[PDB]
Amino acid sequence: MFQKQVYRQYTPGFPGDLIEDGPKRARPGRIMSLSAVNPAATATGPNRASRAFGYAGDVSALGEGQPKTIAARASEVVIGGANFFGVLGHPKHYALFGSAGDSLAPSYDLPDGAEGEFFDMATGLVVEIFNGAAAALDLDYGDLVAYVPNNLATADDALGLPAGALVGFKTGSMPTGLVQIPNARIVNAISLPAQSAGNLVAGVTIVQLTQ
Amino acid sequence: MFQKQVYRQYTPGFPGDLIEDGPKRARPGRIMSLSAVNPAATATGPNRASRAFGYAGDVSALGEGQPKTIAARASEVVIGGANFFGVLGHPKHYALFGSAGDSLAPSYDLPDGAEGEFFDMATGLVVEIFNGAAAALDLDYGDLVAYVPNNLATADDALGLPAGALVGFKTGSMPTGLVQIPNARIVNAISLPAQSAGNLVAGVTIVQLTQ
Amino acid sequence: NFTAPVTTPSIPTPIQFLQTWLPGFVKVMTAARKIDEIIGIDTVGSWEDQEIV
Repeated sequence: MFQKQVYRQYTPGFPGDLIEDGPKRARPGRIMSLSAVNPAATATGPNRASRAFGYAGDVSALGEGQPKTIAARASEVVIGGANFFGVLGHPKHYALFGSAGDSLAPSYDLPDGAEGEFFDMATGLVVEIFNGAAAALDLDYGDLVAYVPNNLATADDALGLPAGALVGFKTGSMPTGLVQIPNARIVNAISLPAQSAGNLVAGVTIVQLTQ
Repeated sequence: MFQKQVYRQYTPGFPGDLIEDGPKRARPGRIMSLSAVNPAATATGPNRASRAFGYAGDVSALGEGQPKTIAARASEVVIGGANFFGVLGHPKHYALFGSAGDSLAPSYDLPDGAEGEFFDMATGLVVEIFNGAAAALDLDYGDLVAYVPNNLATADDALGLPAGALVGFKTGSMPTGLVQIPNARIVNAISLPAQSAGNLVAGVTIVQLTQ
Repeated sequence: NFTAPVTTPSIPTPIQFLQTWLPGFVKVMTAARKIDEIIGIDTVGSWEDQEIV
């Protein structure tokens, strides 16, 4: 648990944290359970920080009868649905809850119905990027980013990519079934090794310019 | 050259200076010489201010042994470029550095290996604009802009143009070989005379909305 | 068989010295404003107003 080896320098940052200061836009939202999707989800995954989220429906009605009171403006989201809403972030805002076994355990996900922060514009954000080609890749400054859809077909997803994982790609070639995030760039440059089904490398964390 | 004429009012501003305050994004970088470009540069020019720059590579490794020290995040750029990395500005930040014939001479050039500030988002930026097609052009409020690449073909570059000059064009018609800066508008109307090879009119200073 | 010099030959004296700088700066002239000299000025209204009657 404690430190066992000393490194030369500290890490630049942690996923889901703002790393540059500038213009930014964010909105709150409530998370739908993935099983609540009507046509069923071909790709599944937990509500993990630094994943793209999609708009689901308006939940400002706040009532069960014919007359209702619009008390506040609220939106509700799903883990990987279309109609991109934002990217989860700001891990320091939430509570730990531990894990299923015992408390005081490392946890980086969120339960269903929790309130989260979703970024639509950000000068710099630390996120996790996956590889969608099963080959060695380097991203460089100008590459684009896309995220796995909720209903990505199994034929189009040979690898076991999660529901809302972020994927980087070159401006020329893009995976067939992914959904692109407009006006998004990969400011930092890293390299990724070869991938295979059941052996997905997590992908080194990167910095993103969402809008 | 001393004031030989008295006017009723001062000039609105100078190229490379911010003219309006608002949302803004800028990053630092280091300059690469054109000689280091592997496929050789067909279009050449100096590292002049108020001109586009392109991404070259990452120089954050800072070491040669097995354990490296990544103590900073840095990037390096080229004057022509194909991966857009903002526009050089803020002349008050730098120094004269002297000129070939004699020092203490007016110039916007910057030596190789120097550090500059490149703007990606700017509410108002005074720049030096050029004209294409060697014909009289009127820009008006809402035209677009593009910049010359390093690898522009000599067939598409009949008029001798600098490596990273900014060129404005109408929505319908654009010169054959150019790279368009996304989401940029002229904002300030301007008129430019007819041109010829070797006698290109420098244009007039103009406000810009980079993003 | 000249011995290779350690330092590259060059003109010794830099141009920063042997220079003389005049004391001050010169500013652009622009035009004159003489509207007040003709009819004067009267502070009668208030900012954030619209009309005078």
